[PDB]
Amino acid sequence: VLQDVFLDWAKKYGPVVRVNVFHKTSVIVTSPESVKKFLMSTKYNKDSKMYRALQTVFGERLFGQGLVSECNYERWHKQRRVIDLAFSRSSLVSLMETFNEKAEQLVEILEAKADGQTPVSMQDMLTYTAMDILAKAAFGMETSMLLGAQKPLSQAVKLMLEGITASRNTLAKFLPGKRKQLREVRESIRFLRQVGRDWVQRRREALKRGEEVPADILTQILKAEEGAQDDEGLLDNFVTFFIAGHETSANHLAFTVMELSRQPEIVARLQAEVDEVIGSKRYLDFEDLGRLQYLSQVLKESLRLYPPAWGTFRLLEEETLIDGVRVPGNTPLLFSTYVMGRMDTYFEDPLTFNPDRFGPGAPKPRFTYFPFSLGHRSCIGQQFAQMEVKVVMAKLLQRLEFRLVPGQRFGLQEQATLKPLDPVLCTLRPRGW
Ligand code: HEM
Ligand SMILES: CC(C)CCC[C@@H](C)[C@H]1CC[C@H]2[C@@H]3CC=C4C[C@@H](OS(=O)(=O)O)CC[C@]4(C)[C@H]3CC[C@]12C
Repeated sequence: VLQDVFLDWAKKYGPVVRVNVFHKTSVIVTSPESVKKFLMSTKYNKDSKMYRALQTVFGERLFGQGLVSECNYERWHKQRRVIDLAFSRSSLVSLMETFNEKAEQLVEILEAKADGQTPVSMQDMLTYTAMDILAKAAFGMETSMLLGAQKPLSQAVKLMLEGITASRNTLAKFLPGKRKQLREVRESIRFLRQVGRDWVQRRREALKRGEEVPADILTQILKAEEGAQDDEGLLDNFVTFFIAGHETSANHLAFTVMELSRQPEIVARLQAEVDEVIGSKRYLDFEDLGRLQYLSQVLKESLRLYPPAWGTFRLLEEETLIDGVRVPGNTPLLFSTYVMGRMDTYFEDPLTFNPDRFGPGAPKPRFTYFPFSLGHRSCIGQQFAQMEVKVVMAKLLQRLEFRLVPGQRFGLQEQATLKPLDPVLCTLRPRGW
């Protein structure tokens, strides 16, 4: 686990460490003051030379110049301003029905298997859940993965994210069947962009027949592409949203369930809170979410130890002194919430999963914790995701208990994002016996 090697190095060699595992020499920077300086100013922008790995994968255009991978400030800001409209408080409030719907479908599907005996991959079920939410919420589409459909589509995502991590030259070293990987990954990326054309087409047709579709992310990514010569920019945003809008939430759900399977005390307390704030309501209202304070803590603590988005890069344009170390200009700086969250200098007993760290009255972590990143390039979807995941967790806590199958490991793996090494295979029982 490469991130653990970074952690080791940050601990042993200081807040600024030169690394060589990527195609360009980079430096990992782990003091909270440098985080503040570089992430909190629009003077510092993403390094396009690192972001090319998302832009294009094995030669095949993927994220392109969409909202995540465009690094130029002006070009980024023009699109960010348009797309922000799909994330207003009212927009998000109007997604509650979709969150509630898909979370309820997941729960019923799990309860149907809850005989303490049938193994279910919670990683897969949570990815199906997150994908059906995103497709419906952002694009008006029903993927129905919870109901067994669109398997090829989640496959294609897995292949291409594997591809991104595999592209690392120091890792993309010397094995034989790198040829098959290339074709499968290229083919997956083309598949996904074609899905995109189909879905955009659907929307365009609806509009031509005079339907009034409520404005969603799709509306705004179309709006951001008005004067375009072709649809490539549009499809870059489709891919951006499709992936960024479900993969990280699915990873974060899967980590949280995996970790809770060994935290019976925390679980009991989550269950009490659920019963208390939502009782036996079937659906959550938006006001309910704010009261799931303890669940909120658990989710936060889950992101400290297990941040799916584990790093971000900024271009250091000119030679500069950083925590005492001279860093050459034109150097990619890596900031890692994964690393900092596991340093005992920033967190006491860092490997202990302790939700009280985010308890009320506790001081907020100060530039040592950023699972949605910070500053102008922080996650546009943070509130959407925090809503989404509390809805899913609250529903599960209300109705089900999980036992991890013996032999399942607690480890992580990097496939672009971090996610559980194992599929979080569980057996399930209805809550209470
Ligand atoms: C728990 C889930 C999520 C986590 C941990 C997460 C994390 C973050 C982080 C750390 C970045 C990267 C910034 C970089 O390259 O350094 C990112 C940006 C972004 N995320 Fe999220 N994200 C999540 C959910 C979502 C959701 C639900 C959506 C969309 C509905 C979304 C959309 C995006 C987009 C479009 C960007 C690029 C924003 C910009 O640069 O203006 N994310 N996110
Ligand atoms: C887009 C959404 C899902 C958020 C993604 C957030 C993380 C997971 C992204 C942001 C920055 C991304 C990388 C950029 C650049 C690289 C270099 C590349 O190796 S290299 O040989 O091409 O230098 C390996 C993948 C890696 C580390 C990335 C993994 C994935 C990465 C950390």
